[PDB]
Amino acid sequence: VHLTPEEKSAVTALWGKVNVDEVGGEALGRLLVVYPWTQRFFESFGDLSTPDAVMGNPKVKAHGKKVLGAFSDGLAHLDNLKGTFATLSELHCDKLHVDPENFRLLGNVLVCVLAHHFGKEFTPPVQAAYQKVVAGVANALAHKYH
Amino acid sequence: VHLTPEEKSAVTALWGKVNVDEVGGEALGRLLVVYPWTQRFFESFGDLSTPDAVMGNPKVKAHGKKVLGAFSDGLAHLDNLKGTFATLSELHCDKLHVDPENFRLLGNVLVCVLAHHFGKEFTPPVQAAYQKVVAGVANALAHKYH
Amino acid sequence: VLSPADKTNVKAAWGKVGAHAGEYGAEALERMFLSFPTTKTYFPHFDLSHGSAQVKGHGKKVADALTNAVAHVDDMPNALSALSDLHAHKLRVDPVNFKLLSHCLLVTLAAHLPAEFTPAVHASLDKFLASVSTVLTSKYR
Amino acid sequence: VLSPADKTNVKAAWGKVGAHAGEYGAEALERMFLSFPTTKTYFPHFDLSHGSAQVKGHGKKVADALTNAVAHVDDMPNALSALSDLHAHKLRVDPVNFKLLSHCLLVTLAAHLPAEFTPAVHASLDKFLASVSTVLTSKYR
Ligand code: HEM
Ligand code: HEM
Ligand code: HEM
Ligand code: HEM
Repeated sequence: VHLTPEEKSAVTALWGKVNVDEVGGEALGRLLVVYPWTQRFFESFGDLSTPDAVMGNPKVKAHGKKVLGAFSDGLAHLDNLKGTFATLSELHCDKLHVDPENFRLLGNVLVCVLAHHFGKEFTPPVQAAYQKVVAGVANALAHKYH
Repeated sequence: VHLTPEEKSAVTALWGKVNVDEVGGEALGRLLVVYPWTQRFFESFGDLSTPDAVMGNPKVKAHGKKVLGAFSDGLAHLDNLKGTFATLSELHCDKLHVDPENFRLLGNVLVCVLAHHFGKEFTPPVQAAYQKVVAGVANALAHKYH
Repeated sequence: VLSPADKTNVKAAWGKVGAHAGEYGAEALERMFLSFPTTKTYFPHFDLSHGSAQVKGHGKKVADALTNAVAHVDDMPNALSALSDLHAHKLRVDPVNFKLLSHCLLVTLAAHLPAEFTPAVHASLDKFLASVSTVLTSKYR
Repeated sequence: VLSPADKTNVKAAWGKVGAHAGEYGAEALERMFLSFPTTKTYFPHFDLSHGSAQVKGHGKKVADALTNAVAHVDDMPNALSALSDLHAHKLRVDPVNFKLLSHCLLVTLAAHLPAEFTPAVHASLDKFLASVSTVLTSKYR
C-alpha cells in the first residue's frame, strides 16, 4: 500500500486516538453480529447468542485487541504488509480456511466503527485513505490464496 | 497450479476434444447472457439484446476464440500463470477495471460449457482438475489487484 | 429477483429432471466435495467416499428441497423457513459455499441434460439457485 | 430476507434521516467516488467535485429512493421496478458497485447517527441495503 505523506499523516493521527482496549472488540463483535456465519470460527468463545452477548463477551473483547494490534502492525510498515502478515496468512488461509471475502468485510466493519467513534472528523478523504489500508491488510491476509 | 499426473492427463485428454472455433464463443456468450452487466464491457459488439442474438453474434464468437486461446496457453504454463498473464492482467485490471469476481464467473461458465459438451466424460475428478486450472487463470488475471 | 419467464424456465427444466433429482443431488455434492475440498468441513462425520450411501441419501434431501422451492417459487422464504434456520442459524454456513454448490448443480444438469441446458435456461437456473441461496443464508424469524 | 426486527430497525433508523436526505445521500456518493474511484465511470458527464450541486441533487434522489424502499419493504421489486430497469437493464451496473455504495451509506449513517447505529441496527441496515441492491441489479420484467 502506498499512501501519500498527507494520507499517511491523516491515518496515523486518527489511529493515535483509537482506544487500544476497545475498538478491536467493537469491530470483531460487529463482524459477528452483522455477518453471523463468521461465528462458526469462534465456537470456543462462549456466548454469541445475541448482539448484547457478543459485544459483552470477554473473549471477543480480548481477541479484538489482537486484531487491532495486527492492523496497528500494518500501519507501522505499510511498505511490507505481506511480510508482516505472512504468519497470519498461513493461519487464516491454510489452517482455518476463512473465505477471503470475510477479510474485506472485517476491514469495512472497522471503517464503520471509526466513522461511528469520530463522527465528522472521519471525512471522506480520511475514509479513502483508510480504505487503502484495509484493502492492503485484507490482500496481505489473503496472500496464501493468491 | 499443480496437477497430479492423473489430473494432467485427464485435463489434456478432454481439451483435445474441444472445438477451438466455438467453445470460447459459447463461454463468452453465456457469460453475457447469464451475467448481463458484463455486456457493458462489450458495447461495441453490436446486438446483444436476446440470448439468440448474443450466441450468434460474430464478434462474440471471434472474441471468444481469443479467450479460449488464453486458456489453452495457460494449460501449457500452469507453473507460471502470473508471468504468462501479466499483459492480460494489466489490460483487464488497470485499463478496463473489470471487477475480478467476473474472472471467476467466466471460468465457471467455461466449466459448464465443457460439462454440456462432454457429459459423462466430464467426471467429478475431471471437473476438480479444471477448477484448479480456471482458479489459477482467474487469480493470474486478477494479479494487479493483489 | 426472478422474472416471470425465469420461473417458467426453472419449472420446465426441473420438471425434466424428474425422478433423477436424487441422483443429481448426490452427484452435485460429490462434485462440490472434490472440486472445493474446504466444503467438506461442514460434513466432518460423513462418509464422503465415492459411492457413499450417506452422500446419496443427502443428495436426495437436497434435491427434494429444491423441488419444494420450485413448487413455491413465489413464496420461498415461507416454504424454506425451517431450512433457512438450519443453514443460517444452526450451521452458520458461509455464503460462498452456496455459490460453490449452485455451480456444481449447474454442472451436473449440464452434463446430464445438454439439450435442455440452453443459455436462457442456464441463466434462469443460476438466478433461481442464487435466490434459494439468499433465503438459506438469511435469518428472518 | 429481512426479519420483522430488521424492518422495525430500518424504519426507525432511516426515519431519522428526514430533511437530511439530500445531505446524507450526497455524502455517501462523495465517499464512494473518492474511496473507490472506479465507480466514477458510471457518471462520465457529472461534476463530481467536492460540494458539487449535481452530486447534492443526485444524493437526494438516492435517499428518496431508499425512503420509497422502506415504505414498500415487503414488496420491493414492484416498488423499485423503474430503478431496476435503469440500473440493471440500461446502465448495466456491476453488482460490486452496490456493495461499495452500501458500505458508504453505512459509514455516512454511522458518522451522523451515533445513538442509532447500534450493532443490531447496523446488521439490519446492511441486510436492507443488500436487499435493495439485489432488486436494482436484477432483471425481472
Ligand atoms: C481481516 C483482518 C483480520 C486480522 C487483522 C486478523 C488478525 C488476527 C490475529 C492477530 C489473530 C491471533 C493470531 C495468533 O494468536 O497467533 C487471529 C486469529 C484468528 N482469526 Fe483473525 N484476523 C482477521 C480476519 C479474520 C476473519 C474475517 C475471521 C473469521 C471470519 C478470522 C478468524 C480467526 C480465528 C478463528 C482466529 C483464532 C481464534 C482462536 O484462537 O481460537 N480472522 N486473527
Ligand atoms: C477470466 C478469463 C478471461 C480471459 C482468459 C480473457 C482473455 C482476454 C483476451 C485474450 C483478450 C484480448 C486481448 C488483446 O486483444 O490484446 C481480452 C480482451 C478483453 N476482455 Fe477478457 N478475458 C477474461 C475475462 C474477462 C471478463 C470477465 C471480462 C468482463 C467483461 C473481460 C473483458 C474484456 C474486454 C472488454 C476485452 C477487450 C475487447 C475489445 O477488444 O473490445 N475479460 N480478454
Ligand atoms: C441449494 C442449496 C442447499 C440446499 C437446497 C440444501 C438442503 C439441505 C437439506 C434438505 C438438508 C437436510 C435437513 C434435514 O432434513 O434435517 C441439509 C442439511 C445440511 N446442509 Fe444443506 N442445502 C444447501 C446448501 C448447503 C451448503 C452450501 C452447505 C455447506 C457447504 C450445506 C451444509 C449442510 C449440512 C452440514 C447439513 C446437515 C448435514 C448433517 O446431517 O449433518 N448445505 N441441506
Ligand atoms: C442503494 C443503491 C442505489 C440506489 C437507491 C440508487 C438510486 C438511484 C436513483 C433514484 C437514480 C435516479 C433515477 C431517475 O433519474 O429516475 C439513480 C440514477 C443512477 N444511478 Fe443509482 N442507485 C443505487 C446504486 C447505484 C450504484 C452503485 C451505481 C454505480 C456505481 C449507480 C449508478 C447510477 C447512474 C449512472 C445513474 C444515472 C445518472 C444519470 O446519468 O443521470 N447507482 N440511482
